[PDB]
Amino acid sequence: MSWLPPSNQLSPEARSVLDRMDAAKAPEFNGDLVRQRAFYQQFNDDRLVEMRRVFRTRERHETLNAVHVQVVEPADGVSARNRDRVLINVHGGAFMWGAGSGALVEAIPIAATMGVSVVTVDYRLAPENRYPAASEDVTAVYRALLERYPAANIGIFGCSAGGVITAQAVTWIRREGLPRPGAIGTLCGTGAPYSGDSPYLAGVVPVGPGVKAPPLPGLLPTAYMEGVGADDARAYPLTSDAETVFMPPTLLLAGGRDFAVSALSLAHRRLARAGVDSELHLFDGLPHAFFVWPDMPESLEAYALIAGFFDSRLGLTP
Amino acid sequence: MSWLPPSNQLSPEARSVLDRMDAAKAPEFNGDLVRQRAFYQQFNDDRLVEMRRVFRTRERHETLNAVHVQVVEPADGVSARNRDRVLINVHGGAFMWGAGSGALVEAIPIAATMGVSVVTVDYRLAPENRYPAASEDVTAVYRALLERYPAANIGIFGCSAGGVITAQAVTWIRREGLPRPGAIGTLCGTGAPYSGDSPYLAGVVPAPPLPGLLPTAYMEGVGADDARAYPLTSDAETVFMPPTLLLAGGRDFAVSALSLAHRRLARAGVDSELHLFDGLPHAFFVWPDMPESLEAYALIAGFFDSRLGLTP
Ligand SMILES: [Cl-]
Ligand SMILES: [Mg+2]
Ligand SMILES: [Mg+2]
Repeated sequence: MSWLPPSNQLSPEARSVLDRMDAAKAPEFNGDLVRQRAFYQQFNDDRLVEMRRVFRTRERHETLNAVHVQVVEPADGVSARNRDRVLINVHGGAFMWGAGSGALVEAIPIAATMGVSVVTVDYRLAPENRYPAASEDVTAVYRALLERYPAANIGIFGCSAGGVITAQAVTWIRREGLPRPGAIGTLCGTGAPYSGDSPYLAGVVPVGPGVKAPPLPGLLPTAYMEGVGADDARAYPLTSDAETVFMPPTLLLAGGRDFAVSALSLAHRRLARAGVDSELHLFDGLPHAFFVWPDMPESLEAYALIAGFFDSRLGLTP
Repeated sequence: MSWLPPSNQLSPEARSVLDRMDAAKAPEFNGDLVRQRAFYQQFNDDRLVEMRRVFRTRERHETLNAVHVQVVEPADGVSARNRDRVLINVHGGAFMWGAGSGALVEAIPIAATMGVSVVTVDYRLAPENRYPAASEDVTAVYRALLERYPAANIGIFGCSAGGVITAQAVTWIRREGLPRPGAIGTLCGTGAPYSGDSPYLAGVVPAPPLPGLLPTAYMEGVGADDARAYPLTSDAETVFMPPTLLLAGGRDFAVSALSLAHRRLARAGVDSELHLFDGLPHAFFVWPDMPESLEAYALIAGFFDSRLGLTP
């Protein structure tokens, strides 16, 4: 928030990115979905230009069990170590955009940094489609990849809305009776509402002098989730002791100034108490989804933590 | 943070503790160290009463290599799980107080929750003593414990100033040529200055830049370059750290330093774990009357239970 100086931990590069992130903030769209989607198409294309400058990858289109995916590989080839591994990426974009370039923006840095194949899923978006459409889509992709890869060697990750869907996909996979994935990354978001202090600090809910700050909702406000109960453990698994016990090893990663931080710190407590192997990282001073901007050492550092989590937690053998 | 509601994650018991914490806040002492020490003696005696009502432990005084300790155990004895393990506690208290009751306030909940022997160190305090006096004292106790316990089965933990001294003791043990401890807990502080956003949000600053050193008399005249004094800022010292638990309240001025320490340990390939308790301040877990404190004690116990060895 505005009274503070930039975190004194940030690289000069990051301080530059923060100025541009603030300057690049969306105008009010007033329900004009077409104008909103155009804005974020340009945003995602802009970050993809930055990704392609830093990383060397090759992308193919594929269809797996009637779901459209992009398969992103390092241009140098997958490492020997990762021959029998694969990651599924679930893009962010507020459950309403991010298809195509936003999906590549999340898949490219991980494919290149880990030296692994990343299958980024073109799941059904809101407002046209509702929960559990995205869960069904990611589970269909997962089901296809089990023909080629052991469950223990498959990771699933996503940023923001993609972190929410990654957690929801886990429960849908269990509902289908499939073996659970080897590990997941619930980045800047998980299967829980936003809670705690961080939504107030990040300015998602206004606070200050003369302001009667309201309580926070116990549901994600997106149309994708409208009408889904708090008590649906498959929709909100990190609030459910039962679905939390069944989670695979989980990475939770956020910027320090991300409205998601308080929810992820509580989710990590719950996973620890449930006996699940989880890891939490916070990058002080950085906002929600900071690692879609690759021109700072902090983003490369995040890609290394994501790669290192999967490299440690996923199985290797065919 | 006056414009914020209490974190909606907190138990009703925690919301009560928040009000008790505010009632218990120190007045301005204007550098009168005697009045300050008297206030914190009373503070620590008050938390000790709370600890004694919640947990059943026995405390013994011992001397190990000329350093005074209290040995804190569950009243009916250490668990079979922990027969070949011991923790060293290093108390907080701004490097100037916390001796005796402060030390028991950190040792009792962990001894009782884990079912383990906790040896809490009566280290030399500022301003009478300066760095590296406390590192020397903790290392002397560690040296004595190696007579009975494998290095891999010894943990060291402390809160606030004690978390700082824990990290500094690690480097001192290495300087002495001893085997490194099995695991440490750098709770609400580590071998690094307070940095990042959290000191501003916690309101321990009104904005100006932050210091690159710890401002305490204990550290006066120690350089930033002393990697033994500030190991979590040194790439070299960080690689040699043992498995580390970092834990703080979400509103603690230590949060940002610990998140960076955790990133540094991960990059260095050290096993580390971070937990943050949304809505709680610095050293929250000296107040045992809330589920969140019991939960913190269980994370501390779980970390040492997973990372310490079991061989005799
Ligand atoms: Cl962690
Ligand atoms: Mg663990
Ligand atoms: Mg690790």
